[PDB]
Amino acid sequence: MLFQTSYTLENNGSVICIPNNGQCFCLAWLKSNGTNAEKLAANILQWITFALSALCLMFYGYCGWEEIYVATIEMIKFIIEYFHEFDEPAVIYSSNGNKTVWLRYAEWLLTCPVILIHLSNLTGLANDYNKRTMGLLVSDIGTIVWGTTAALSKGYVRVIFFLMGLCYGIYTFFNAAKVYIEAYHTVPKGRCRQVVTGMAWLFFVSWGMFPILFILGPEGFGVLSVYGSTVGHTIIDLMSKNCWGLLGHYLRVLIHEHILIHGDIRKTTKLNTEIEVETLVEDEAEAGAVSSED
Amino acid sequence: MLFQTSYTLENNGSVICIPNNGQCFCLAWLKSNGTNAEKLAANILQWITFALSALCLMFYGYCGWEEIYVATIEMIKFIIEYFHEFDEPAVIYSSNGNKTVWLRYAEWLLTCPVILIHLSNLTGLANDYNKRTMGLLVSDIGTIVWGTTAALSKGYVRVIFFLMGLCYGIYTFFNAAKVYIEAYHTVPKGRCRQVVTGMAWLFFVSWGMFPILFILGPEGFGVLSVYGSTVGHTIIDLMSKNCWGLLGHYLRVLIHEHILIHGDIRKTTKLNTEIEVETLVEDEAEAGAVSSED
Ligand SMILES: CCCCCCCC/C=C/CCCCCCCC(=O)OC[C@H](O)CO
Ligand SMILES: CCCCCCCC/C=C/CCCCCCCC(=O)OC[C@H](O)CO
Ligand SMILES: *C/C=C(C)/C=C/C=C(C)/C=C/C1=C(C)CCCC1(C)C
Ligand SMILES: *C/C=C(C)/C=C/C=C(C)/C=C/C1=C(C)CCCC1(C)C
Repeated sequence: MLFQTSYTLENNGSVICIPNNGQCFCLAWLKSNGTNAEKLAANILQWITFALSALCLMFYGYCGWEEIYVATIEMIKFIIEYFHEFDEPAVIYSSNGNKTVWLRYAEWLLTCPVILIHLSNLTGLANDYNKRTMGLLVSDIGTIVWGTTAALSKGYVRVIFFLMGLCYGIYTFFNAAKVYIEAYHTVPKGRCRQVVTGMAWLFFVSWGMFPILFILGPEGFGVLSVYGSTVGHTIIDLMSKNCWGLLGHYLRVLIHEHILIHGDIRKTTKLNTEIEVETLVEDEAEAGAVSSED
Repeated sequence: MLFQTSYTLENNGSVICIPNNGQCFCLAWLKSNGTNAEKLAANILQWITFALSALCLMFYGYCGWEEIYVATIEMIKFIIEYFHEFDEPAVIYSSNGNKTVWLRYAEWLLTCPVILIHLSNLTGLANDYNKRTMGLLVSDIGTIVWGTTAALSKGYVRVIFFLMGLCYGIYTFFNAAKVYIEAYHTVPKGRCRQVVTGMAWLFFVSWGMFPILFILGPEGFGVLSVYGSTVGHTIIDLMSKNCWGLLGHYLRVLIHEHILIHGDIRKTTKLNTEIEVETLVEDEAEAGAVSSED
């Protein structure tokens, strides 16, 4: 540690004395991060993630910028974890006694908006983004900022900022859901609709797990230890980023093959909220005005 | 303060003893935030900003969501400053001795992307955003994340993260410049082109001042004190947000009046990098294919 770890209790445990060496001191910081079993598990999941993220980068290496940016950051993340995981400021040890994993929240700020940009162009064919895309990004940034602030805070201050994060988060989840519904009815009828369905399940489950891990972790009720929280977070990271990004590359190849073999043939379908989506079709026998009541 | 402020030096200044009351302690945290003159100046500029931001909200209150979101956050910001400016986590007092103004960086994360979204639709007429818009947002988020990490860090770690912020920042500034060039040649020939020119000056000067205030502040070489840094930051905040947002509302009204009186009549002008922009014109005697060599 690069904070003070050696001290003496004096006067029946009522006074703590430390070397006057300029280092900060706090008992709360010295609480254990967890068991050796938790530590072993965390280093394994990290290695798996560093390696798999590096494989994904090379694999994608065989437009497309979103999968690479996230996979690059994940890799960079491990080297910092690997060398300085518990060094400030990968973990912030603050005057109120909290341990805040800035690396995680910073990583979310780097990667989550890019995932949402990817989500807004699942097929990869669009060159533009609507107004709703922008709201998705702004709501998600706020979620992380409130969540980070909550983690840095204590008591009632933590609770309030968490709840604003929850309000921002619901708005994010709701609009993400809207995007996936449009995407499902946009992509061709076969395999493309299977992949999109898989991504929705992956997305809502993995992203939905995050507020739960927060509540359980040191940032909340301290059920999970620091290592415990790391293991959980790396799991849902693999889901939310690596696996989801894999599917996204796969989905985009499938969309590309469809347009190469069949061309870009569109049919307008309307979904009655009442939304309209231009579905990709396979042959020119369809170019009509189809609908679908929900 | 809610950290330890009372201590005794023992053994010829080599041992510090504190009450064992659970509070964290560090000498670095107790350095003064600055002179009383600096404090007075900071409270004045904050009040000016709280009031003026509230005026802007009501004033805009007489599409348009970007001016309100930023002005709302600025207002909320002051109430937190007003009650808990130097309470954790508005300022983070970390184990490495740094004081990091999380409120500022968090505020930047909330407001700067929205300013850039505004910038990407200065006229307010567009319903879509290109790929380049998305890069603008992603580069800017990275800047803040690296800058925040640099502020939280020390020594060579601070320097590296600052430089990545600088690389991200240049990419942001460059693309912002691209947007303003397109915007200038898009808006009508008269007053609209004056306002856009004003915004470019405001934008690059106020945003450009931020890395400079960083280098001078406690986050860098400690030339400026904490209060000193606050005063500077509130000034360029008024420029980057309040004044710029004012012009943006004004610019959008002017664009709206043009389309109401004259309708939406466009002419394609091409700018030889070679870029094409559809300029708004006043009468149907222009609908041609004009160009302009740079
Ligand atoms: C994400 C979109 C779908 C929403 C589903 C969300 C997942 C579960 C959240 C649940 C209830 C909120 C719980 C609020 C309590 C949190 C307060 C806290 O963290 O505890 C602080 C306290 O000071 C320490 O003792
Ligand atoms: C923003 C786009 C246009 C670019 C214009 C930028 C404005 C000026 C930046 C300049 C040089 C960079 C200076 C790099 C030195 C910073 C390192 C530092 O902060 O000092 C840490 C040290 O450890 C404490 O003693
Ligand atoms: C790669 C990392 C990802 C996809 C992280 C996602 C994180 C979230 C969806 C976090 C959500 C939260 C809330 C819904 C409420 C406030 C607490 C948070 C930040 C954990
Ligand atoms: C309302 C707040 C605004 C507009 C803040 C803008 C901040 C910046 C443009 C900061 C830029 C930085 C760099 C260019 C390099 C790294 C250090 C920063 C974060 C100060």
